[PDB]
Amino acid sequence: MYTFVVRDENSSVYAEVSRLLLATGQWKRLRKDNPRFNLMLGERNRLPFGRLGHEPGLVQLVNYYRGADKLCRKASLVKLIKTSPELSESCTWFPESYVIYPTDEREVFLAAYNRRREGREGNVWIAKSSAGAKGEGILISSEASELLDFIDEQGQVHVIQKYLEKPLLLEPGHRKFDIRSWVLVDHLYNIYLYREGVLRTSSEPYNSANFQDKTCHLTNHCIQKEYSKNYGRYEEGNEMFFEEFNQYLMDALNTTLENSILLQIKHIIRSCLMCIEPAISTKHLHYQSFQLFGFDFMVDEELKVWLIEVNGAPACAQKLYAELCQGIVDVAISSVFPLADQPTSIFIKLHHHHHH
Amino acid sequence: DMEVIELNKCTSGQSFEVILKPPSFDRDPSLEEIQKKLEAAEERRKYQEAELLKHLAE
Amino acid sequence: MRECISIHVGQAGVQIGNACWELYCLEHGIQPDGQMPSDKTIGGGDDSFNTFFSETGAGKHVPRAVFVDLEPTVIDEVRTGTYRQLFHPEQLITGKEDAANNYARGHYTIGKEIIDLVLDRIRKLADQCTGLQGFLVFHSFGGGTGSGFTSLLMERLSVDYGKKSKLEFSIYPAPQVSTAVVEPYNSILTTHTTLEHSDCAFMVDNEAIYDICRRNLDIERPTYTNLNRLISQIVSSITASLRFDGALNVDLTEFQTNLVPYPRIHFPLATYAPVISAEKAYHEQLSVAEITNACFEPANQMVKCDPRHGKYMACCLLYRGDVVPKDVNAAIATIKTKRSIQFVDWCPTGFKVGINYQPPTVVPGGDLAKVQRAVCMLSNTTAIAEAWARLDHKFDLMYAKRAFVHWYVGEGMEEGEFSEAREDMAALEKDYEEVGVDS
Amino acid sequence: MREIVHIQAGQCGNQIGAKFWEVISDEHGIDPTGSYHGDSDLQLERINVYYNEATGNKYVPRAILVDLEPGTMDSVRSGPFGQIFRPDNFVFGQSGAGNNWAKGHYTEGAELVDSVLDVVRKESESCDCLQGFQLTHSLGGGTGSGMGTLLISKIREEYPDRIMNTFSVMPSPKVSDTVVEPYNATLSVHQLVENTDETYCIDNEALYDICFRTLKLTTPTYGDLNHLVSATMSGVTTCLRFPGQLNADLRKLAVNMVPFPRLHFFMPGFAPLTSRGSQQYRALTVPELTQQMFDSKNMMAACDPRHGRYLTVAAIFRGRMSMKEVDEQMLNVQNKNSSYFVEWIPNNVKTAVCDIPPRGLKMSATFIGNSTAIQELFKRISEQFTAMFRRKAFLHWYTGEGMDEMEFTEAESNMNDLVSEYQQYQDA
Ligand SMILES: Nc1nc2c(ncn2[C@@H]2O[C@H](COP(=O)(O)OP(=O)(O)OP(=O)(O)O)[C@@H](O)[C@H]2O)c(=O)[nH]1
Ligand SMILES: Nc1ncnc2c1ncn2[C@@H]1O[C@H](COP(=O)(O)OP(=O)(O)CP(=O)(O)O)[C@@H](O)[C@H]1O
Ligand SMILES: Nc1nc2c(ncn2[C@@H]2O[C@H](COP(=O)(O)OP(=O)(O)O)[C@@H](O)[C@H]2O)c(=O)[nH]1
Ligand SMILES: COc1ccc2c(c1)NC(=O)CN2c1nc(Cl)nc2ncccc12
Ligand SMILES: [Ca+2]
Ligand SMILES: [Ca+2]
Ligand SMILES: [Ca+2]
Ligand SMILES: [Cl-]
Ligand SMILES: [Mg+2]
Ligand SMILES: [Mg+2]
Ligand SMILES: [Mg+2]
Ligand SMILES: [Mg+2]
Repeated sequence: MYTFVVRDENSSVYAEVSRLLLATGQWKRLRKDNPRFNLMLGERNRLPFGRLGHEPGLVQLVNYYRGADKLCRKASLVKLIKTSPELSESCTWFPESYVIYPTDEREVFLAAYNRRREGREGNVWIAKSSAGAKGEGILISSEASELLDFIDEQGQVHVIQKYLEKPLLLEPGHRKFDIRSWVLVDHLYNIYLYREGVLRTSSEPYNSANFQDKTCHLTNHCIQKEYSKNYGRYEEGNEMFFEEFNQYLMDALNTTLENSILLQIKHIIRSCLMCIEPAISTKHLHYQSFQLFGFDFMVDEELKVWLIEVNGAPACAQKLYAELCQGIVDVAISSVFPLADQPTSIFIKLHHHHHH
Repeated sequence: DMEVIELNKCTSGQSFEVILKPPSFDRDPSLEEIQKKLEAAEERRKYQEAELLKHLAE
Repeated sequence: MRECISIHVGQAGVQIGNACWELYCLEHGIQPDGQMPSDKTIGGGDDSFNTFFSETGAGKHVPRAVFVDLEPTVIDEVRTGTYRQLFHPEQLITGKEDAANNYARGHYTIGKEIIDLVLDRIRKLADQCTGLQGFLVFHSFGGGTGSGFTSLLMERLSVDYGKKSKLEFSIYPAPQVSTAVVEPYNSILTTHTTLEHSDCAFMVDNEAIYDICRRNLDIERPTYTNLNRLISQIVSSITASLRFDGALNVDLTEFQTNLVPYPRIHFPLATYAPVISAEKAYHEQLSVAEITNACFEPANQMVKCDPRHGKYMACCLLYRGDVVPKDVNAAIATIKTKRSIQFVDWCPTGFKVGINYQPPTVVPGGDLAKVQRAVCMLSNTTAIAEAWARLDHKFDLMYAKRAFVHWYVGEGMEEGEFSEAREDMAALEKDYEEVGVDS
Repeated sequence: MREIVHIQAGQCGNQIGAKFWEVISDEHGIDPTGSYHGDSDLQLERINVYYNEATGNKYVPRAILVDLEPGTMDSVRSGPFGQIFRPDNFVFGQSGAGNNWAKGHYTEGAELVDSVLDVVRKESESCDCLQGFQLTHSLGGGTGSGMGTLLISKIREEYPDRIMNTFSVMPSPKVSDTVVEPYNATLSVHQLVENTDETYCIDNEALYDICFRTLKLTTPTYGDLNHLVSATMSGVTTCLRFPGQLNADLRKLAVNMVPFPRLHFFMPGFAPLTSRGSQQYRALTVPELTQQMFDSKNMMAACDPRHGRYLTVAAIFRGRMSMKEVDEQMLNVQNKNSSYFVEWIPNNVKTAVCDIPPRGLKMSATFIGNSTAIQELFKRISEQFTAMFRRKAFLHWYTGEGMDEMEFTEAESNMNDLVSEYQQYQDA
């Protein structure tokens, strides 16, 4: 009998992993604060990583990588990409971004803004805090005079980032989307991309000039269900899955999902996680980590993928819970703690070793 | 970029300092107070012991 | 030349002291009787080894050592063992009944009745010193004597020798070899009361040494003898600079200058490599790069913790054997590209390096193989606060129900001392948080 | 901390006490004349804990034998190891106590208690460092119960900084001499709660059930019951008597086992369970020892440990075996049954090992548990007590010796408080 503890009651994913583990009959759940666990499904804040791996006679595993928040806070994601030589200042798949406080980059942000003031070509940006995420605290603007004043009107740290003026638009609709990819990093630092992603679709035709239509410009699920009158028209829940998006790309643009988009996604995922591997790996450590991430991508008119955000505590889409959570158990949990006694994996392994 | 500094050698060994980057930015109580704490604790012991011996006398 | 007095308190302190003096004698070519043939100044001298050994008219080399235990059985093995001749009877001080794993019993009850004797025996050695420099105190956190008596002793040493430096070697409690459930209480009580009296303290977690002995020495169930011989190798690395010629860490004050910029944050992490089994038939000797790289693996640390998730205030590399600066600098350059070595913004990112050409000496018949080069890294990293967080959480669990508290109150200690001591540790954990972490 | 002074009081006290000295004398190589004819040097390195050394290098138990009747002590002189004991340590009256606590504690026993204390003092004065005392007695009679607790009170007055330890045999209607046992036991429990540091609860109910259900003895005698007691007593004193990595004493045992001063009643266990003249041909494996020692069927107190939580546990493995395998098994028990160990005392199970096994066994394990399920023992006695006390039945045997009903009411209350107190830490 293996043992686990549950310290995040609000996690839909790990609620289902808890159910699946109990239902095997070889995993018992203990109380939150019983230290004699094999598996910790941990809290989001102040997870006490320093107490893990000091219980003799127990291999201990946790569902978070200590240090993975360098990837998963917007401000720190930008610092990571700018300062790491693996992902240069010239990194071609991240939008040009600058960190800004009420350390700071305001005068270097304006120095690239003045190339656009002497430019005839595109000055729309976006401003965001790393976790003011209720659908709010997002300003689009053609100039900094509205941004810098708006950033000080809110309390916390913010990032100013290029707004992708010409995104790819699904027809019928002339409408926006982002892509959510679920990536599981195991204890051996295998990077596993889940084969099913999902497009979080806008249901309102795109653009005006007076941007303020958090519905056509912002594709968050909460924003579509409240402000969008057209929520649920083309696909239910404003969620287009891969079979349909592949089919559209074949019919409308004569390419596949794989070629036009997924290669770039796999490249980005792999480059991000291999960058931070030396800082977070648990390879020779006294406890072990796995983690599920949610990578969020934009696609432009040119079929170029851009990385928007990395979520360290993602929710799944409702159809997919069953399959993804069963995959977390097989790959991330039963790999360390094996059960007793034709498989095709739901993940694609990201490895690539080119010689030069 | 590694500057090697204050190299000192001798027959049994050598020592030195290596800098890779410069700095990025810029009540002991008396004998009496100790005695008046050990003695205080001893009084609490004697008190507890006398209380026990009062109880046993009852 | 400035002398250092070593003080070994409780079972842990005494047995580790034995191991260290055994080792020191083998390193300096001093026999069990105390004779040192290679010493040609008979009857005295101001050589570097005389920091740790005094000399008699008959050419006997006598440790500047005091052994203190509240029960006699462990020090009786010193009195009757291989190095019985080495020590003078007045150096070996014993009571009749121990502290029963109770800090309050070691500090208040039994401590009060022997403290004036021990200071008098310490004063006898201090009177033989031309320039007393200070003290090295060896003890457990978990024992009643190790914790209780040591904290009292340290308070007094500050009164009687206020200008002298005091260093600790402290064994941090591990359940896998501990005999007591109240070690978290004891550990926190002694840390609270000792903190202002110690200039620099090297913690050794018995968990780390136990597991090093498992993985690297192929020992199924490590005894204290196994643990202590490994610890003494490390203690020897740390002290080599005081007993040998050199220009790094030549005096107790320098440990503080080099490792402790913030006085309360005075717990450097030791990491040691290589640890290689004597029974291993074919061993490929490890290079400067491989052993220096080994100093950044948690599996080789004296406390299991993760330096990648904290910040450094200082780092010292102490090499023994076949090492030259060129190899060290080439190793360090390679290591800085591959690993996460973040210093605090108000210190230089750098390493003070000390090399002694004599390779490590091993005890004949022991578990450690001879090696051509070894290193001990001393780094003051905020990651060591993980150990404090583990210990404090255990303390919080027990103290929330007042479990075992009556045993301490019954020795004359007040309940408030628990919360006062625990508050100091909350402040200590927060100090480490401030220094080592960003929002 | 070396010398322990042993006291045995009453019929039960002296029968188990005699068997204890028989068993450990054989384990330490000592014969009925007190001459050492052993081979190992471990059998003498801490022989002074229980024995005084006399002229001719004879070993003499630091043992005082007390009773109000001469009968059982004359049987002890006649018994196999009867000549070992110091003759001056036989302290006995003539009246007997008639299974009456009041006679033992207030009338007949007061008359004899001072002469017992003289012998205690004589033994204590000779001690280089006295740890404290161990008493064997029943709680259901009059002498062991009533006088034994009077003695405990007096000894605490004169040696208030020494450890008091008891092996206290609890009465049961399955092995019952008289109906007043629940009265004598309840009156004794009050005393033990105030005046002992650690008490081994040896439940005659459990010893019977083990003899009947497990050892297949249809008609258990006191000898069958005492075979279980003497094996348990040997076991629990192992680390006091033998050198190992844990050289324990009565205080360290107390400090580490007792988190709250009143909750000092332990549940002992033993594995493998044997009957006298056993066919133990198959030595147990370390997993078997470990599984059995924690089994409720191996508990010497008739309580279900799954009805409470372990505050602390001490475990003694005896024989030649893998210390690694012992650690693994001991860790497996805790990790696989973790709800039954209070989380608010971290690492509350400690284990010792001794190379020398008891007689007749290659391997054995002894369990010492401080569990909150011991309240079951105390509730049982309390229910038996109340059934009689609500009608004042049989009280005249006690009022005749000067006792008042109020003293019964206080004893009932204190024992029910003890039960509530265990219950307080079972829920937490
Ligand atoms: N590394 C090491 N640890 C030890 C040794 N002896 C004891 N310990 C540890 O020290 C703690 C117990 O404290 P001790 O030093 O034995 O106790 P003491 O200072 O003698 O105090 P009392 O016996 O309580 O008077 C436990 O965590 C042990 O594992 C030793 O020789 N080496
Ligand atoms: N640089 C950019 N250019 C154009 N549109 C962008 C953009 N960055 C974000 N968006 C839009 O805003 C949305 C995401 O905003 P944000 O990155 O703050 O997510 P969020 O933290 O509010 C919820 P979640 O963490 O689940 O993604 C996307 O759906 C996308 O349509
Ligand atoms: N286990 C055990 N119990 C006994 C023995 N002798 C008596 N008893 C129990 O002890 C109680 C009677 O007390 P006893 O010791 O005979 O009275 P005392 O001589 O006045 O102390 C009853 O509960 C008996 O069941 C014995 O040899 N072994
Ligand atoms: C936390 O549990 C304990 C429980 C018991 C102890 C200790 C910690 N630590 C000791 O010094 C004394 N002691 C023990 N004392 C004796 Cl007498 N026997 C033992 N047998 C087997 C095991 C521990 C034993
Ligand atoms: Ca000389
Ligand atoms: Ca000072
Ligand atoms: Ca009379
Ligand atoms: Cl001074
Ligand atoms: Mg977010
Ligand atoms: Mg997003
Ligand atoms: Mg000790
Ligand atoms: Mg009888």
